[PDB]
Amino acid sequence: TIKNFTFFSPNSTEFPVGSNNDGKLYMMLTGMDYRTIRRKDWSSPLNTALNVQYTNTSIIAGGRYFELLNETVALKGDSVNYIHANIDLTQTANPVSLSAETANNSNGVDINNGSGVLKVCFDIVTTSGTGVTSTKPIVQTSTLDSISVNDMTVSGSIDVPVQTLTVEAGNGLQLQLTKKNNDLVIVRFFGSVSNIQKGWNMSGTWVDRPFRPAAVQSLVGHFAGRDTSFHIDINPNGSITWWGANIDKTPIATRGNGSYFIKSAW
Amino acid sequence: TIKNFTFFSPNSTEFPVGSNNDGKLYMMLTGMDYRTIRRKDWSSPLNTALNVQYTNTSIIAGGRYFELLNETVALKGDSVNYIHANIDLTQTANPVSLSAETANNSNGVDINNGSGVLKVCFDIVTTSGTGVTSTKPIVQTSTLDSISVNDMTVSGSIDVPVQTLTVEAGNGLQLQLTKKNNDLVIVRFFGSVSNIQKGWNMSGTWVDRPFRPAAVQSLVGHFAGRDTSFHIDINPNGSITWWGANIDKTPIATRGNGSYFIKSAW
Amino acid sequence: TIKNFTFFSPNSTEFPVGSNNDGKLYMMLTGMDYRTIRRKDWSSPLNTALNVQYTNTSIIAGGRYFELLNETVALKGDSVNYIHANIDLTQTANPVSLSAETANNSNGVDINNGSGVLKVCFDIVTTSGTGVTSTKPIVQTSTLDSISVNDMTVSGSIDVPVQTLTVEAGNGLQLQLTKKNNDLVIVRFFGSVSNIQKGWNMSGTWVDRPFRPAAVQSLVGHFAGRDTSFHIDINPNGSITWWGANIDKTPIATRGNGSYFIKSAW
Amino acid sequence: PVQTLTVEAGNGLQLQLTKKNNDLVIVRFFGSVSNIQKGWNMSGTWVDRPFRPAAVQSLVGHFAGRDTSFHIDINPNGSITWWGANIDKTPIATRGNGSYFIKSAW
Amino acid sequence: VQLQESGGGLVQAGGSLRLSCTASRRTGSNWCMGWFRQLAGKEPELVVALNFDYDMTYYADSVKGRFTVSRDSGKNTVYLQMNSLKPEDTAIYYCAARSGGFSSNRELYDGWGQGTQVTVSS
Amino acid sequence: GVRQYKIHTNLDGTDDKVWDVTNGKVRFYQPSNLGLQSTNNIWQSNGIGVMGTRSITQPQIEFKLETFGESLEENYQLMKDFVNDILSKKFVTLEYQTEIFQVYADLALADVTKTEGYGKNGTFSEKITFDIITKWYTYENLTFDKIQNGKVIAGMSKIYGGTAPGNYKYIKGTSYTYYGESDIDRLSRWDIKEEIFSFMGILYPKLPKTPAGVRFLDDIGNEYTAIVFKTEQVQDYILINTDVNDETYQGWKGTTALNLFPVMDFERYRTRIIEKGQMELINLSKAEFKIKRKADFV
Amino acid sequence: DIKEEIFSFMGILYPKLPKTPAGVRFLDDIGNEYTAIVFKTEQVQDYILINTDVNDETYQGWKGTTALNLFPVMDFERYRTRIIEKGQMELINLSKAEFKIKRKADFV
Amino acid sequence: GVRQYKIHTNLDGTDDKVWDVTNGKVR
Repeated sequence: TIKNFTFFSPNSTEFPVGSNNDGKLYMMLTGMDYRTIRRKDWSSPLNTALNVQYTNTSIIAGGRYFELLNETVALKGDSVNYIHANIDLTQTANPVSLSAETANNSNGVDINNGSGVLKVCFDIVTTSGTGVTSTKPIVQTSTLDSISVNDMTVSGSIDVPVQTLTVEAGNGLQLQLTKKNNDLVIVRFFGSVSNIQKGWNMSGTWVDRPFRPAAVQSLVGHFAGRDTSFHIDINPNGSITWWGANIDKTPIATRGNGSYFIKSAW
Repeated sequence: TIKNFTFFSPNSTEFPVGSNNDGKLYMMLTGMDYRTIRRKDWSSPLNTALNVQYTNTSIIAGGRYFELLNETVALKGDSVNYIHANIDLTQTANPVSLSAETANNSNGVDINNGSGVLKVCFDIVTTSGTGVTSTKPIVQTSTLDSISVNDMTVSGSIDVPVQTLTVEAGNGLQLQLTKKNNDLVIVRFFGSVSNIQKGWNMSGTWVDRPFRPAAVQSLVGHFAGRDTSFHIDINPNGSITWWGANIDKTPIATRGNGSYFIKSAW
Repeated sequence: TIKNFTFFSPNSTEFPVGSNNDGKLYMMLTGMDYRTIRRKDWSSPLNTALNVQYTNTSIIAGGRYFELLNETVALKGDSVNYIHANIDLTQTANPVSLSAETANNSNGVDINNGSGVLKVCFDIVTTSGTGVTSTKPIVQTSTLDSISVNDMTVSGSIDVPVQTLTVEAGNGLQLQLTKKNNDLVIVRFFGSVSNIQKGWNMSGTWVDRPFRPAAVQSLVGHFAGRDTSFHIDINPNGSITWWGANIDKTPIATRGNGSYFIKSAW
Repeated sequence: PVQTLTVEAGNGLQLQLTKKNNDLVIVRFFGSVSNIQKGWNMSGTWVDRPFRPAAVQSLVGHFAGRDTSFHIDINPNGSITWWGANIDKTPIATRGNGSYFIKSAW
Repeated sequence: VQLQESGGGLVQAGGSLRLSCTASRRTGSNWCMGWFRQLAGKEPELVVALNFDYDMTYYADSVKGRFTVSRDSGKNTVYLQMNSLKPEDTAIYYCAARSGGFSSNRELYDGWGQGTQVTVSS
Repeated sequence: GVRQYKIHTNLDGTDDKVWDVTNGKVRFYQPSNLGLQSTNNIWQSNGIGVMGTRSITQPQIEFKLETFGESLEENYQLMKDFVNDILSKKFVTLEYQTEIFQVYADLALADVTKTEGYGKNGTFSEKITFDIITKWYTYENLTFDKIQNGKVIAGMSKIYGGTAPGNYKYIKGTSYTYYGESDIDRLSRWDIKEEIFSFMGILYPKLPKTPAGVRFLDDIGNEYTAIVFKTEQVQDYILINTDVNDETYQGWKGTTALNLFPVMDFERYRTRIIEKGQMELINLSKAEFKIKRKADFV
Repeated sequence: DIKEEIFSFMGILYPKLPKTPAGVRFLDDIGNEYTAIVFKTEQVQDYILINTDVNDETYQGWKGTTALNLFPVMDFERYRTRIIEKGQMELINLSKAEFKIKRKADFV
Repeated sequence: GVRQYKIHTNLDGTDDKVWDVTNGKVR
């Protein structure tokens, strides 16, 4: 069966739009699940003793839009109050109610497909014995798939994938590689090098394919407690070439951070 | 009081949905404020002398949807024309009009909660004495809170938070740290070092908590005008350990860029 | 002419809202074109022999919302089946139908502005000779302009712009600069330096404006096969100053990676 | 009836409170105080509601083996304010009995 | 527990300026009224505070002998007379009030203000 | 963090006595087996297994019973009180709590040992075995309400009617309302996806003479059983408890209780084994259920 | 070409001619028929699904997205056994058949 | 080289959940 909504009803009866159908539509347009909200304080809520008056706040919960117009919720003293919007569709006259609770009791109940009361926390109000000391809103989550954007401004942080690899390069040299967004790599040198000549390939493990650069990368390192330095080349094939001076039998501690890009242009 | 909208009216009269309520709903779904628009040219506007004809353009302003169908706007010659959509809800029969103005006069008026005329600029049309020379649209801003995405392509740029710190590390060493996204740090060395030994902690200020790495970071530096180098370790506790050779009474200028990640794999 | 939709009708006749107008509105709110969908499996589709049963799936195609409730699609055996939603507005009683096709035949037909059948692929179902072997959904694309966000988590990757520049700095030194997001630059040293003194500007090409930093950047380099190092300063004006020791007539190979930020805080 | 409470007030100070008839409280000081300044709120646990007085109570204490003393204020809100001299890194043993009434005239 | 933040603006280095703050009510005993400082995007820190019940002041070592905190009758109003100003002193000065004495912790303060910006010119 | 066991003499009852068999003076250690056995009545036809009906068997739980009295007197008292508290009830309830669950088991004492082989202060170290009645359950509270959709009204309801491609309008105070919901009937139904030991229900009848109760439909939408009553007068509410060991069918009108057994449809009440599918109301405006959920393994 | 032991098989049969029985037959090493799964439906089926697995035994015809139990319409006399011997399987009035055979090894 | 065991909840079904009983958290 296919149930159509955003279509012409030839005889004005074919496709009526039910509130749960619009609920699902709206959830899909904004990219929200049953565990988040859309919320906007058009005017500031007002705190009076152990109460919060929502003067003009709009909320979308489970794709259902409602407005809090001079709606006061009573609070517990000396407590962290979790303010919830509770939707009970069977309460035909008043489906929505607000509650102040001791914990975040958001239940993710699918009210558009099934039975039950949807509870979703949208505000955290901390009190003293006499009134409100602080308020923190619950985050509004947008769950998206693939985004094409021109410009973006981030006020908090971007979390990208991170991969790590330790390479026993040979001759006592160790590399600890950290790759972020599958592109930027920071190499940290460890260990102590001995028995190597300039231009010689190091005697150990080659860099794993996921960390290999598209072009040769020369990474500068330093000898601990000395005024001397070295460099190594991480070749596109994964091999590592020594480009410091010749090192004898006595190991010298190797340290330092070097960065490279795995990906080139295009 | 709670005013419900996306709910079924058992007697077809309980929850009427006003155009202002749908306006606020739409603004919340798309993440727009009163200072931006949603705009789509379904067909290209046509420029004829000092005029722009919107052939088929849809606009959402203050959550209100309207269509410009063969709608011509007269332009000022040898000027930068700011094309505005003006919404006056008191003009019942024709609430929307377009204007070409000498400046961006967008006013952010909340038409869904209060009185007033909303003015919002959506196009910038530059003219010669005879016709249109160029057109630039106003950006459509999506104001979101927390985003969970699979893949993203950026054609312009991502602006992330930046924090800076200058550390008078001791022994004449200065570090200028720039942290971006709260993760990537680039340290720029300055000053001139004297009276320090290998393995010794610098005698000055430790790195502030927000710049401290999760793991020890070895940063290579260079002595200006010399063939010699050094390295310092920024420890997770904020202390800085000297790992160059011992320096005597004569200061040596210290320079160079070193990078590190604050965050490890988590 | 201006056609107003999200507005009251004072005489109950003024602003009728059509299904195509709501379609365009919904497309604009979510940032979708005619070549993508919004799709949610509220319950899992069920595979039986060469058939897929959509148990409870909502789809938005061309801004039109519909539900697949126990809707079965017959499949071709030993084939990759491209499941399409087909919207034909002339079929007034049943405007939506599903098909299983040999290729992705999405046509991007603008059903809200003109005639035609919109075809959009939303699922890929692979079969053996006996039944379903695998299922892969089509990606839901959000096409946005400017995003302002608090926090973002990326599970895949972010693609940012990349620019490259090769600079023949003079005195035999070559810089290969790679800039990402128009901010982070990694400089790779090449060539061989000769006939230069400490503090002297290198005799060649200055760094192009798009790669110039806001503040002087000291980049450490290494002499191949030696224990010696140098540094150069990339000045905000694009000039490059040598800060290694004085070099005579014999060229010394210069290598290494150095990073810098083009942009400072604000 | 008798109720008892041990408060780790912070900075090494420990109060052992005994309440009788739900009114008279005798506070016994224990522990050793360090890293505190005059007028500063102590860094630990606030006094439980059943032991909080209606009005601020200043309780005099003594430093063991010294001729020096201190006082703390148990505030109606449950917080404890240090009113001795500034104390450095070296903790000095704090002792003494102080009494207060929870209830005023009502 | 509402707060008013009168006075504050622009002045030269080595000069003089003032700050005013009035609390709507007092939350209890050991009533402390003062100011938290926030320099160059760093963490906010208490710099000046007055214990009303004890008439005892607290000044951070960095501002000692330069700043003077005063009280106006029984109006529950606090004033900061800032003399011999420095460029480092350019920060956002928020008004803090609490019952229970002086504290480094933000949360422990019953009253938190908007924050008046201090700009010490060079 | 660590697991907790408690013995309830009457779970959810007003006279409940709780023995903390994890932190108390009487403790349980080392359950013999909290696992299970299963049979599919498989027989082999030259190695090829032929499956039959699937059945679970819950084994008995034997625990090490330890007393922590500070004297012989206290330990004797502890043993005597604990055992007789178990022995005084038809069954007892074991609470099994971890960071991931809080479940119950209705148990009947199978055996308890009493010996003389004392440790310090005459402490007991005995063996206690329980027979399983109802192993691993939780209570789930569900409400079913009979809600009807409104009518679709041209000019009021959200629908794209009129001349092609259809429309609705925003009209101050009459604008658009939602006629109802797709599958409004879902709110008056139990969508049965899990196994249940039994249920308790408060049923609210609507009409006088017509039978009133609930019906159960299988996955193919067929009625297999129903608990229904035909009373002479409308009862304010009917109480039903389907528990095999403690069933009840009682109607309430005012302060008068009535046994509904004589008035129950003995033909339609085919089974108490509730299958996956759905429960519908019969001439009820509302129903409130306390379902005893079943979990064979936890 | 049956050369090994099997547990059972599953298949999608595509009938050729209408008004004619369709299925598969099994022949022993000397080319004699010993078993067959053949059907005579009232209506043409798009394909027939068979599964000889004792625990998920299915004989169903598919017409569009509609499934019908074809067991009542099988030639019971020809279906002598489910035990597949070495020899060969031939199609009966089928254009194509797609099998998923459950191969057998008592020891590995 | 070494032998591998896995528990499949639905071999060859799109909803198959695989427990690696050789290298996983349950062995």
